[PDB]
Amino acid sequence: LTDPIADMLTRIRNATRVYKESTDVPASRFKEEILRILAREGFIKGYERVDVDGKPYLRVYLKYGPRRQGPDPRPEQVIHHIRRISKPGRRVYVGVKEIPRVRRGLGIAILSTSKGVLTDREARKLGVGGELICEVW
Amino acid sequence: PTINQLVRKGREKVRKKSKVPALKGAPFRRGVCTVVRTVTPKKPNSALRKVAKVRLTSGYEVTAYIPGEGHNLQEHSVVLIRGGRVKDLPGVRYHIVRGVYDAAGVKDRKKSRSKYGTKKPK
RNA sequence: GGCUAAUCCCCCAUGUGGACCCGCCCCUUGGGGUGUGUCCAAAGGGCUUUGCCCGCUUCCGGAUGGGCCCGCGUCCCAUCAGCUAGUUGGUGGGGUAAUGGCCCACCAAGGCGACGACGGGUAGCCGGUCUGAGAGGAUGGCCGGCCACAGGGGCACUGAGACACGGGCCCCACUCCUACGGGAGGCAGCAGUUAGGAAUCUUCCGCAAUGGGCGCAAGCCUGACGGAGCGACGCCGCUUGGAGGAAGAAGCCCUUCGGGGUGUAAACUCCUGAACCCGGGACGAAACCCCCGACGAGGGGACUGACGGUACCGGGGUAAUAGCGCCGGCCAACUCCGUGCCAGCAGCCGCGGUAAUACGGAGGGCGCGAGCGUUACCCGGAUUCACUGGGCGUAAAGGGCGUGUAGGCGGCCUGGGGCGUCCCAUGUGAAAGACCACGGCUCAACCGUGGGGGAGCGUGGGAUACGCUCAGGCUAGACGGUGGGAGAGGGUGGUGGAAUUCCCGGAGUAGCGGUGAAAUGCGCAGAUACCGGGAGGAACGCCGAUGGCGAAGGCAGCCACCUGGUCCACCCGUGACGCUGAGGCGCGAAAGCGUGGGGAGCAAACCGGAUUAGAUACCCGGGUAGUCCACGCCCUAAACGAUGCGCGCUAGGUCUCUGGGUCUCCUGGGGGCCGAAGCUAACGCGUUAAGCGCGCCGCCUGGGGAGUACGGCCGCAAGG
RNA sequence: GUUCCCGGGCCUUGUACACACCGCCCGUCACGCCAUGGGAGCGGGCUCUACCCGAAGUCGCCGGGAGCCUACGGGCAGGCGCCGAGGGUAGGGCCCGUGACUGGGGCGAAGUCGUAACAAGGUAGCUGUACCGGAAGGUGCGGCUGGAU
Ligand SMILES: [Mg+2]
Ligand SMILES: [Mg+2]
Ligand SMILES: [Mg+2]
Ligand SMILES: [Mg+2]
Ligand SMILES: [Mg+2]
Ligand SMILES: [Mg+2]
Ligand SMILES: [Mg+2]
Ligand SMILES: [Mg+2]
Ligand SMILES: [Mg+2]
Ligand SMILES: [Mg+2]
Ligand SMILES: [Mg+2]
Ligand SMILES: [Mg+2]
Ligand SMILES: [Mg+2]
Ligand SMILES: [Mg+2]
Ligand SMILES: [Mg+2]
Ligand SMILES: [Mg+2]
Ligand SMILES: [Mg+2]
Ligand SMILES: [Mg+2]
Ligand SMILES: [Mg+2]
Ligand SMILES: [Mg+2]
Ligand SMILES: [Mg+2]
Ligand SMILES: [Mg+2]
Ligand SMILES: [Mg+2]
Ligand SMILES: [Mg+2]
Ligand SMILES: [Mg+2]
Ligand SMILES: [Mg+2]
Ligand SMILES: [Mg+2]
Ligand SMILES: [Mg+2]
Ligand SMILES: [Mg+2]
Ligand SMILES: [Mg+2]
Ligand SMILES: [Mg+2]
Ligand SMILES: [Mg+2]
Ligand SMILES: [Mg+2]
Ligand SMILES: [Mg+2]
Ligand SMILES: [Mg+2]
Ligand SMILES: [Mg+2]
Ligand SMILES: [Mg+2]
Ligand SMILES: [Mg+2]
Ligand SMILES: [Mg+2]
Ligand SMILES: [Mg+2]
Ligand SMILES: [Mg+2]
Ligand SMILES: [Mg+2]
Ligand SMILES: [Mg+2]
Ligand SMILES: [Mg+2]
Ligand SMILES: [Mg+2]
Ligand SMILES: [Mg+2]
Ligand SMILES: [Mg+2]
Ligand SMILES: [Mg+2]
Ligand SMILES: [Mg+2]
Ligand SMILES: [Mg+2]
Ligand SMILES: [Mg+2]
Ligand SMILES: [Mg+2]
Ligand SMILES: [Mg+2]
Ligand SMILES: [Mg+2]
Ligand SMILES: [Mg+2]
Ligand SMILES: [Mg+2]
Ligand SMILES: [Mg+2]
Ligand SMILES: [Mg+2]
Ligand SMILES: [Mg+2]
Ligand SMILES: [Mg+2]
Ligand SMILES: [Mg+2]
Ligand SMILES: [Mg+2]
Ligand SMILES: [Mg+2]
Ligand SMILES: [Mg+2]
Ligand SMILES: [Mg+2]
Ligand SMILES: [Mg+2]
Ligand SMILES: [Mg+2]
Ligand SMILES: [Mg+2]
Ligand SMILES: [Mg+2]
Ligand SMILES: [Mg+2]
Ligand SMILES: [Mg+2]
Ligand SMILES: [Mg+2]
Ligand SMILES: [Mg+2]
Ligand SMILES: [Mg+2]
Ligand SMILES: [Mg+2]
Ligand SMILES: [Mg+2]
Ligand SMILES: [Mg+2]
Ligand SMILES: [Mg+2]
Ligand SMILES: [Mg+2]
Ligand SMILES: [Mg+2]
Ligand SMILES: [Mg+2]
Ligand SMILES: [Mg+2]
Ligand SMILES: [Mg+2]
Ligand SMILES: [Mg+2]
Ligand SMILES: [Mg+2]
Ligand SMILES: [Mg+2]
Ligand SMILES: [Mg+2]
Ligand SMILES: [Mg+2]
Ligand SMILES: [Mg+2]
Ligand SMILES: [Mg+2]
Ligand SMILES: [Mg+2]
Ligand SMILES: [Mg+2]
Ligand SMILES: [Mg+2]
Ligand SMILES: [Mg+2]
Ligand SMILES: [Mg+2]
Ligand SMILES: [Mg+2]
Ligand SMILES: [Mg+2]
Ligand SMILES: [Mg+2]
Ligand SMILES: [Mg+2]
Ligand SMILES: [Mg+2]
Ligand SMILES: [Mg+2]
Ligand SMILES: [Mg+2]
Ligand SMILES: [Mg+2]
Ligand SMILES: [Mg+2]
Ligand SMILES: [Mg+2]
Ligand SMILES: [Mg+2]
Ligand SMILES: [Mg+2]
Ligand SMILES: [Mg+2]
Ligand SMILES: [Mg+2]
Ligand SMILES: [Mg+2]
Ligand SMILES: [Mg+2]
Ligand SMILES: [Mg+2]
Ligand SMILES: [Mg+2]
Ligand SMILES: [Mg+2]
Ligand SMILES: [Mg+2]
Ligand SMILES: [Mg+2]
Ligand SMILES: [Mg+2]
Ligand SMILES: [Mg+2]
Ligand SMILES: [Mg+2]
Ligand SMILES: [Mg+2]
Ligand SMILES: [Mg+2]
Ligand SMILES: [Mg+2]
Ligand SMILES: [Mg+2]
Ligand SMILES: [Mg+2]
Ligand SMILES: [Mg+2]
Ligand SMILES: [Mg+2]
Ligand SMILES: [Mg+2]
Ligand SMILES: [Mg+2]
Ligand SMILES: [Mg+2]
Ligand SMILES: [Mg+2]
Ligand SMILES: [Mg+2]
Ligand SMILES: [Mg+2]
Ligand SMILES: [Mg+2]
Ligand SMILES: [Mg+2]
Ligand SMILES: [Mg+2]
Repeated sequence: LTDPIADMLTRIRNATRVYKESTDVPASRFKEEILRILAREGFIKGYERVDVDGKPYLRVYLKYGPRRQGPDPRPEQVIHHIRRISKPGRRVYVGVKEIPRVRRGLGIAILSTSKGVLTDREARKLGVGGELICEVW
Repeated sequence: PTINQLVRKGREKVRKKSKVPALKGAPFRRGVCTVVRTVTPKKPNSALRKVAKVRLTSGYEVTAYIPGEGHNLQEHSVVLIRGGRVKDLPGVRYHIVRGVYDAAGVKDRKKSRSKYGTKKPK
């Protein structure tokens, strides 16, 4: 397997499209830092380090909206959108000045910076740039 | 492609192909008629369209159109040409400019006279 | 041939200083310092005259302008794939301001290339300009910077500086003048002629200003420049008038003949006053110089305007040029007549064959306006090369399949470094232009003043998450051991029977065969049909399946040997050893080819009979390559799942093959069907994705021409 | 009795038909227009190599049977030599223009011949290859379904 992060974001995206309570991703200190932001910014309920058949995973507790009236009862998503930017194929970095505003503010962009994993907002407050890991809304 | 493929091969900016080769960069070209005659157009039309076989100063020898009702062109007539095919006359890709050189304007035209080399009548 | 001056050349002297060799110190590529030795200076002129001004000489620093060198960036063709003898380096010299193969001698065998050498094509590069939402694309005229060139080439001389546009030598091509013996020229300076072309200006006026050169200064030179001329080429400002004026003249268009329209449009009334006439008349120009002072600081003085009697200011005063494209849909604007697939229109779709809003005219209308249209080209629309921002089951598009080189890409934990990455401070990023504000020409175009930046690169400091590197661990990826399994997987060597054919013996008689029906054909020279014997070749019935195996092509009686892939259980071993894969290499159905065998059946070509208008076919009787074996070629396909490989994630039902279990059933691995979510232009796909994602590769860019031509490599040829 | 011939009704299946099978459509042969390849060759551009000759000029040697100047251990004249623009000889490479004639290609069309494909297109179609035929094509071998029933 060639990309942990891209696998991670994807493990979720499939889980939220059929409303599972949770789903597990292979554990990493970098995934904890991203789930951390994904916890705090409230796209997920939160997560916990569990163990599967002797092997370390991270169980991620998904979060959704309310049932809807109508032909399609399926509740609205909380993570409408999640996708890698920087990839092993094509590394993507931004200086502070060209840090993007995801979805006119209503979304976030996660970063890897020399000060840690930060959002579009945070990075602009601290004044630093970094590798643009992904975008979420 | 992949990103890598783009780095290795890049995209291909493909060139434009001139539809007026005989002009060779120019807006217009002077020439001389060798053969003046009429030729029947393709489906689904019928007529006797007026054409000149012209040897250009650019070296190309091409088939040009004679727009309008009547003309004075005959062999050895000097002429200026401009771009533009006559869709229905295959092989014709240029137009003779009326009101230039041995090409007189149209007799009695009153409407749209610049396009037909006609002076403003009294 | 002869004389003559100097700021013209030369010798001696002075040595602040400089240069050079040798030595020491400092430095650190030839930089700074010093000692012994040696070598090198010079010019006068002029006033108001024991004093100043222009100059001269040696040396150091400055400032300015350069030379040389390095990193990075700079178009198309790989149908240009290999290039190189001063070549690449060393040593010693030559040469220059200076490094250097820049040049020479010798010495070594090296230098460059798929991160595209060499070669061919094209272009001067940039600030910028144009377009574009941006990214990007296109471009480099004017203006500013750099380069290169001065009829075509070569070379040096003078010089601080040139290998010198209006300097020199030579060669070539070209033109000229001549007194016919001989000699001169170089507009890519400003105008101008000519030629080419669709096409691009006056043989103007001036040094007044700015600037440059010479000069103590006056001043002289300045086709640089400042202006003038010509060209709607471009942008901008401006005019052809304004108010009034009929239920509305004539003319013309249309009409149902009642009327509708051009149209407040015109006429006519009043008001204004482009043009032109008269008078005034610039700004741009105060310096240099002169004056007192001090030839300075400062204060005072006079001279100078090409543009120009122009702009502008004041007075008078005439209603004073409008044209061009379009009116079928796109797309704004419609009627009558004329024409009759004619004449003609055309950017695309399309118009015209007797009621054309599409052709020609007219009326009317729409759009702009000293302009309007046309041709050509650049960007846009074109997310139609897709970085932003596309695709490949059936639309164009997955390589026939493997294996592997470079390369791209890579699991979980910890530390070192800090390469990429982020931040901060600083230098550079010229001027014009762009933009924002203001201001000057009556505005504007134009122009002035100020303001705001950026990337990108140099330097210093910082950050350490991700990618990098180094180091130390782990077992989830990958491989291995142990023990088992299924299979037409592959190669060699054997061997079994069914059937067809031919031959032999028997027995037997008048037909057999074949089609839709027939004929050809075979048969009394004894066929067919039947029994026995024998010869030879090819293919394996039932099992057999919607099955199994292989990467693909493909692989089917049975037996033995040799050999590959692959699954399962145990969770024992290694510790990221992985994925992909441009080239390369191998494999690759049929047909086809080479040499030699073999040849029963079948059967391109070919013959004959039927059919038919014909029948170079379909049907029937014959029949040669070939089909089979060995070795060696060819390398193509509807080589298909029309679906590249790997990995992870996203409901289930059912059928089947094959391992293992705790044998209802659970778990793996393959083969089908239906279906969750989702995808799709639809058809359909759907844990065997065509779903959600990452990595790498191959491929597509309208149909035809064309898988053609040319080039190139391969093959015996076919041909790839 | 509904197999057959004509016409029609309903469901279904194939289609490249929609001017709707009195539909579409393929290739040769004849004619005309245009462009392209080949072709005994002809002409031009650029380029490479080997050698012969070689101006100016720099640089090097000499400067004496020998000239002028002395500043005479000198300088200039003058002589020789290397490289050298280019001229000449010979053979090669890439490109361009052109050529009797020839190969197919595009278009034109109101022509001749047949009817191969689209319906089971009247022999299912397509396919690589091979042999053959006026032409579409046929047949052999193997392959595909993108083949009605
Ligand atoms: Mg991106
Ligand atoms: Mg001419
Ligand atoms: Mg017509
Ligand atoms: Mg004439
Ligand atoms: Mg055009
Ligand atoms: Mg018109
Ligand atoms: Mg004297
Ligand atoms: Mg001396
Ligand atoms: Mg290339
Ligand atoms: Mg060299
Ligand atoms: Mg040498
Ligand atoms: Mg060239
Ligand atoms: Mg050029
Ligand atoms: Mg765009
Ligand atoms: Mg350019
Ligand atoms: Mg230009
Ligand atoms: Mg310029
Ligand atoms: Mg030159
Ligand atoms: Mg000239
Ligand atoms: Mg010359
Ligand atoms: Mg020259
Ligand atoms: Mg000088
Ligand atoms: Mg010099
Ligand atoms: Mg000169
Ligand atoms: Mg010169
Ligand atoms: Mg020069
Ligand atoms: Mg000159
Ligand atoms: Mg003369
Ligand atoms: Mg004489
Ligand atoms: Mg002479
Ligand atoms: Mg002259
Ligand atoms: Mg001319
Ligand atoms: Mg001129
Ligand atoms: Mg001018
Ligand atoms: Mg002056
Ligand atoms: Mg002076
Ligand atoms: Mg003069
Ligand atoms: Mg003058
Ligand atoms: Mg001027
Ligand atoms: Mg009325
Ligand atoms: Mg009225
Ligand atoms: Mg009237
Ligand atoms: Mg009326
Ligand atoms: Mg009026
Ligand atoms: Mg003045
Ligand atoms: Mg008046
Ligand atoms: Mg218009
Ligand atoms: Mg418009
Ligand atoms: Mg309209
Ligand atoms: Mg007529
Ligand atoms: Mg009519
Ligand atoms: Mg029209
Ligand atoms: Mg009309
Ligand atoms: Mg105007
Ligand atoms: Mg115009
Ligand atoms: Mg365009
Ligand atoms: Mg684009
Ligand atoms: Mg893309
Ligand atoms: Mg597309
Ligand atoms: Mg495939
Ligand atoms: Mg192949
Ligand atoms: Mg592989
Ligand atoms: Mg590797
Ligand atoms: Mg790596
Ligand atoms: Mg990593
Ligand atoms: Mg590390
Ligand atoms: Mg760093
Ligand atoms: Mg900066
Ligand atoms: Mg600037
Ligand atoms: Mg103002
Ligand atoms: Mg900007
Ligand atoms: Mg660290
Ligand atoms: Mg390690
Ligand atoms: Mg494992
Ligand atoms: Mg017998
Ligand atoms: Mg008898
Ligand atoms: Mg028998
Ligand atoms: Mg299999
Ligand atoms: Mg273990
Ligand atoms: Mg390969
Ligand atoms: Mg083969
Ligand atoms: Mg074979
Ligand atoms: Mg043969
Ligand atoms: Mg053979
Ligand atoms: Mg044989
Ligand atoms: Mg026959
Ligand atoms: Mg017959
Ligand atoms: Mg026959
Ligand atoms: Mg037969
Ligand atoms: Mg043979
Ligand atoms: Mg064969
Ligand atoms: Mg198949
Ligand atoms: Mg398959
Ligand atoms: Mg294919
Ligand atoms: Mg296809
Ligand atoms: Mg692949
Ligand atoms: Mg793909
Ligand atoms: Mg089982
Ligand atoms: Mg079992
Ligand atoms: Mg299964
Ligand atoms: Mg099967
Ligand atoms: Mg299905
Ligand atoms: Mg659904
Ligand atoms: Mg299933
Ligand atoms: Mg698709
Ligand atoms: Mg085309
Ligand atoms: Mg095409
Ligand atoms: Mg070929
Ligand atoms: Mg082929
Ligand atoms: Mg060839
Ligand atoms: Mg019927
Ligand atoms: Mg009924
Ligand atoms: Mg039916
Ligand atoms: Mg028919
Ligand atoms: Mg030719
Ligand atoms: Mg040729
Ligand atoms: Mg020749
Ligand atoms: Mg030649
Ligand atoms: Mg010789
Ligand atoms: Mg010589
Ligand atoms: Mg002497
Ligand atoms: Mg001499
Ligand atoms: Mg030579
Ligand atoms: Mg030569
Ligand atoms: Mg010569
Ligand atoms: Mg030819
Ligand atoms: Mg020809
Ligand atoms: Mg021909
Ligand atoms: Mg047929
Ligand atoms: Mg058929
Ligand atoms: Mg057929
Ligand atoms: Mg065939
Ligand atoms: Mg015949
Ligand atoms: Mg045949
Ligand atoms: Mg196959």
